This record gives sequence, structure tokens and C-alpha cells, in this order.
Amino acid sequence: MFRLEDFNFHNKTVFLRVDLNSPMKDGKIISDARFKAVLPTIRYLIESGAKVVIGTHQGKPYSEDYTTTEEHARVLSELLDQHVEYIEDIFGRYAREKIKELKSGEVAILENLRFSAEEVKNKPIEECEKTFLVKKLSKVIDYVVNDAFATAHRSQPSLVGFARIKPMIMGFLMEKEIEALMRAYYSKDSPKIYVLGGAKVEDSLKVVENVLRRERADLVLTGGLVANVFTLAKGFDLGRKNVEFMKKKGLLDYVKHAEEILDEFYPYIRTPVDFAVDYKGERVEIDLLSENRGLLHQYQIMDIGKRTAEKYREILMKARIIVANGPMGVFEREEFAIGTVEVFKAIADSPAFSVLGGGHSIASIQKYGITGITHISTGGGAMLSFFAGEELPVLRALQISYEKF
Amino acid sequence: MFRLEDFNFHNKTVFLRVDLNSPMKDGKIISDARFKAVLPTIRYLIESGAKVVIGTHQGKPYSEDYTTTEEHARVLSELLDQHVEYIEDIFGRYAREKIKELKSGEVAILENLRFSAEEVKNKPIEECEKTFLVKKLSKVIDYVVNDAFATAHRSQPSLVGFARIKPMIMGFLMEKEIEALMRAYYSKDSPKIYVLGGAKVEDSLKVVENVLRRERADLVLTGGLVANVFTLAKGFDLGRKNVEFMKKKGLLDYVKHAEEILDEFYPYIRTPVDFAVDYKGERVEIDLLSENRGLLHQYQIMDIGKRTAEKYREILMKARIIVANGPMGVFEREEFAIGTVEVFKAIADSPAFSVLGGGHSIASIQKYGITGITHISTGGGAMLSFFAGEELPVLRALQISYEKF
Ligand SMILES: [Cl-]
Ligand SMILES: [Cl-]
Repeated sequence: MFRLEDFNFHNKTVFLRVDLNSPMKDGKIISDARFKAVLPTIRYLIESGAKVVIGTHQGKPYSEDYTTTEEHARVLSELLDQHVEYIEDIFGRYAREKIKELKSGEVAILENLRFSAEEVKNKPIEECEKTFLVKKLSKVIDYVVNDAFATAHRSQPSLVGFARIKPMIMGFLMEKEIEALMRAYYSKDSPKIYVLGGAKVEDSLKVVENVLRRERADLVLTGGLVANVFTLAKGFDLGRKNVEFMKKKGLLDYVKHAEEILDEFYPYIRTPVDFAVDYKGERVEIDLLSENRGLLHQYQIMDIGKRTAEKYREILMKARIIVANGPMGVFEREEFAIGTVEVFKAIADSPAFSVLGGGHSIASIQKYGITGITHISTGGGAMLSFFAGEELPVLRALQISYEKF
Repeated sequence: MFRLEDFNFHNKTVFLRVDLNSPMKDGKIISDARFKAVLPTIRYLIESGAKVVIGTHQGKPYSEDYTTTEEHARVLSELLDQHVEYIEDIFGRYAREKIKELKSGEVAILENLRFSAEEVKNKPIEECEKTFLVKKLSKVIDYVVNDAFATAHRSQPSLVGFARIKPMIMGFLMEKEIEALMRAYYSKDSPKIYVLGGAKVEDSLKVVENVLRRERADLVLTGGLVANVFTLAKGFDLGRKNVEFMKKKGLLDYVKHAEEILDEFYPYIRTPVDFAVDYKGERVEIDLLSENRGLLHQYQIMDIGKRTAEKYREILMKARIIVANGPMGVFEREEFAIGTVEVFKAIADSPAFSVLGGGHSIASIQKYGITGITHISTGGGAMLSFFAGEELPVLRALQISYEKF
């Protein structure tokens, strides 16, 4: 796989595909983490004298966080202290001309790539390379630098389509994401502890089964909805309020799979011994075995309890390898972030080689200044696909582009 | 619903949404029938001194007939004799500026609307009006003239999204289409004869069931795959190559539905009494009352027979209302077009109020010059939807727009 050092970018037009798809509120970006994660690659191309054309998606059609890339352009302008021109087009006449007018060291960003109908579809490289998006942009670019690890599990045209048409190179972020995850995945050491939270139940279950069956994990700790589903699968009654919540998310269509995984690896999976509910706005912790458990029928679980975090810490502090994804509870709400903060701090204090991902789901981490984690991935869905043992389309394309040029 | 005369388009900017989605061969237009169908509307707008911005889709993403609208610009230029400019954008910066620069009486065409990720989705008007396509285009246009009858059954942003934002008006084609079809459908006169051919079995069966159950048709004649399905459902076998061909496109999944319809309206459904088959490229007509009927277990049917045509026209001549859709056989093949050519002429001669539709499926009719048919619709799926008694999103949007402005 090509690396940034293998090419001379002076006066070369570079299509830099990154993932600046950021969490938003009222259409405003609420976390610039993904922007900071790509500054090194961007700075390298600028200093290298390349003409940088940035491309990113934001949300998906009809979604609340589906916006133009105008704000991304300003955010980028500020972090780089260099004007980043917002080109309101993707691959049409205007975009091509604006791209041609770029001088060495200058940077611009195209419109939300997902404004394009071809871009939103996941298709084989053979189909992506024939898209109008790829064919028309290919006429004005020399190389493609892909730093979009967070979208590495998608097979969309801007991501894999240029592979056989232009040399597609890994950015610095992509290279460090792959190196860290591969390192954790293939460790020969142990304990290898996995911590799965968040609401991506189906995908988290694919991870659980893969790492346990292939022995990449010695133990799996659970939080968030992942924990709720496994806890129900064990036989505990989480209450109507909570059962309906899971049901309303189709998450019950996975309780089945959860039970089957429990039947096969019961002793290698840990679930909360206590939870926190939203009792009239206040944080109230109940014990799964205590009587107050009745509270679960009317009040919703929002976080794991003090004793679970405590137990998880003990285990994590003795791990050699830690792979974590997603929050332990409703991380965005201060009163229900404790569980996540404690588990993440345990990961950070642990001497283990640690990797923590979650994408937008763990964006709130930027408020707790947690240090010590070896690698905080920009990936959420992408990370889950990787630890599930699924080939990432972007990585395959990178390999195909390398073997070709 | 508004009409072109309810407004003064002098120096007004009008977004003329038409359906110029044309049949193609290797990316080039092989039929301009849909272009001619909208000329009357374009001429009028020009004469009114309006700033005409044409919008059309072509194919769908990743399809073989998905192309830019640049050739459409040429074709349109010739037919109008007035050079139409191809604007390579939809609603972006370049698009808005090009539109602004239009003089009264000038015509331009935007890029294939389905290059837009928002445009390809069928969504409620409430969501369509909040799209970037509608929001951004609404700032540079005064009126929307919708002549896209062929796309009337779709609820995509360009078609229904402007409804509440700008007065949407029926062009001359949309109006002519709605009335002609509304006439036949509600006609209290008789005999009302329907002729259903083509390969859209599911959609055709919905029409049969609706018009017979709602007594809008006194008799139904069948051709193409629709005839096979019904004939086969009557218990008359059609060989192995054919039967397998049925399974090929899963047409045998509708035989059951065809049977239910037969068990309820058997006397009102006419199937062919003789077909024609292909043999290395040789038309061979067979009769159900005749002897030799074998190749069927290794070869495929491609048209009805002479006897069926005679009978069909015999009936068609006694009709007061005729609604036909699709070909009788493989219309694109010179040899296997006889059945179709014959039936269409019968419809033309009949003194009944006739309506023929099919869209791309009957494009070959441009090589036989058949006059007499009262109304040759540009619609195919749109026509079938209408006669199935389904509500057309574009008509409902045209009304909503009316009872607003
Ligand atoms: Cl996605
Ligand atoms: Cl369609």
C-alpha cells in the first residue's frame, strides 16, 4: 500500500478523501475531532506543494445532519490558519475549473460528496470506477490520498472508485489506524479484553462471536444497549420501559443471536450487575438483584452502575490488550456519563496496549481530558467491521491500487 | 390544477420538469418521441418570453442508460431550432448563476436530475420541500411547469417538492394526458376494451383486477408476457424453454394471481389462440388448434399469431373506449413485431376513443407510422399505475399546489 513518502506532490493535484462527517446539532458541527485527525496529512500535502482538493460526506440524504460542506470549509480554514475554499459542486464544470485554478500549497473542499446519487451507493470497484463522479474528477486530479478510515467499511465511488485509475495512497491517519487495530487484533499476549457498548447491537454481536470464536479476545465486557440486550438474553427482566425501548429499535431481533452467543461463550461475557435509571431527571442506581429493580419497569436505563464500572476497572487494569467501542450509557448527558468516564479512565490507566473507537457515539470524550489510551480511533462502524473480521473495502482498494501502479 | 394560461410568464424564470428519459443504445438516444411530446409546451413558454430551465432525469444511477443531459440538449436544440444550452449542474453555484443569466425566451437544460442523491428517493412532499435541490432552486425560479406525465407516479423532489413553494402548473402534455386518460377510465359508455401487453406482469395484473372489479372494462385482450401468464394460468401449457423463461424473470410468481382473476372474471379475459416462435432467427407461427407445437421445450415465444390479431381487431372495432398498453411481442425485432403492428392498427381504425401507452416498451412504433389512435401516451408505468386506480403523486401535488396559490 502506497504511503505519502512514495510520491512527489509538488504541483500535483491531489484528491484527498477524508471523513469529516461530524456529529451536529441544529446543523452546526459539535466536534472537530475528525478534522484534527487529518491535519498531519493535510499539512504534509500543503508543505509538499500539492494542490489539495478535499472531499468528504456529511450525513446521508434526508438526515438531520445532512448539510453542505461550507462550515467544514471554515472549520478547516481555522485549524490550518489557511483559507480553504468551499467549492459548491462535486464533479461538474464549476468544480473542475475551480480545481484547475488551484496553485501549489492551496487547499479547497468540494460539496458534500453524498449530494451525488452515485456516491451514496455501495458498489463493486468495477462499477464505482465507471461513475460520472470518478470519470470526471479523474480528468483533473493526479493522485488520490485516502485518510477516511471511519468510512473504510463502505464501498462508495469516492472511496474505492479511483483505485485502478489513479494511484490511491494512504494518508497518515489511515496508516496509524490500520497499524494500531492490526496490532491489537493479532496480539499473542493476554488478557485481551474487549469492551462493547453503544447501540450498534447487531454489529457488536458479530464482533463478540468473531473475537471469541477465533480467540482474539479472552473476555468481553458490555455496556450501553449491547449490555441491555445481553442482560435480557441471560434471563433478567429489564422492565417494560426498557424492553419496549429495545423493541422500538428492533434490537429484540438480535436477542436471539445474543442468547446463542451466551450459550456458547457464557463464561467469557460480562454484563452489568447494576444500572442507573433516569428517575425524574435524577440519576438513580438500582441493583439487578436488589429490590429497587422494580424501578426498571417505569424508568429507563441510562448508564451502568458504580459497581459494574468498578468491576470492569479491575479487569481492564490487568489486561495486556484492550479493544473498546462505544459508550457505557447516555454519554452526552452529564449525569449519565459517569459509567463511560470511569471505564475509559480505567482503559487509560491500564498498562495495556489500548484502542478505543466509537465515532460519533463517543464524541463527548472531548470534555473529560482522558489521557493514556494508546490509540483512539476515529472509527465507529468501521472499527466494528474490522474486529468482526470483515474485509474493509477501502483497504482492499488501497491494496489493488498499489499492486496496479 | 393550474393551466399555462392561468399565468403570465413574461420575463419569468420557469423550471420546466419534463420526462425526457429516453430509450438508449450504447449511451445514445434512439428515440426522440418524448422530446416532441413537450415541444408545444416549450414553444408557448418561449412565446411568453419566459426564462425556461428544463429539468429531466435519464435512467438511474449505475444503469446503462444513465448519462448526462448533454445529448438531450442537442436533440432539443434541433427540434426547437433554437440552441439549448447544457448547464452541467443542477442546483449548485454554477447552476444558479447560469439560470440567472437567462434572457426572456431562452431555453437551457440542467444536468440529469438523478445525479442528485435527493432526487432519486420517493419521499412525502413534506420531506421533498426541505431538500437542498428544492431549497436552492426555489431562490432562482418563479414558476414550475410539470409536463412529466411519464414520471407522474413518482414522488421525487423535482416532481412534487416545489408544490407548496411555487405554483406548479400543468404543461400542455400533462394536461392532455390527464384528460385523455381520465376520459377512458370514467367513461360510462361501452364496450370498453382493454389491451394489455408487455413484460410488466405484476403491474398489468393490478390493472386487470381493478378495471374488471370496478367494471371500467367490458373485456380484456392480452399479449406479450402478460398473455403467456394468463394463457398458462388457463391451464394451457407453453413448453419448457418458455416456462423456464417465465421463472427466469419470476413471472411464474404471478400465475397464482392470474388464476384468482380468472376464477372471478374468466369470461372477460381473452388470451391468444395462436403464437409465433423464434428459431435461430426465424419467425414460426403456431396455432393452439393446430398440430405441431414442440420447439417450445427448447425455444422461446416472441409474438402473438395472425388469428389472434384478426379476432382482437374484430373486437376492437366494436369498442367505444379502448385502453392499450405495451407490445404484443418482441417489438424491437422486425420479424416479431407483426402482432404488435397489427393490433395497434386495429385500435387506430376503431371509431372508439382510444388510448395507447407503454413508454419505452413501444418505442419501435416510430417505424410504422400509425394514425387514428386518439391519444398516444408518453407514459408506461405511469399509465399502468393510473388504470390500476392508484393515486399519482404528481397529480396530487398539482392539486395541493393549486389549493395553495
Ligand atoms: Cl454510512
Ligand atoms: Cl423510475
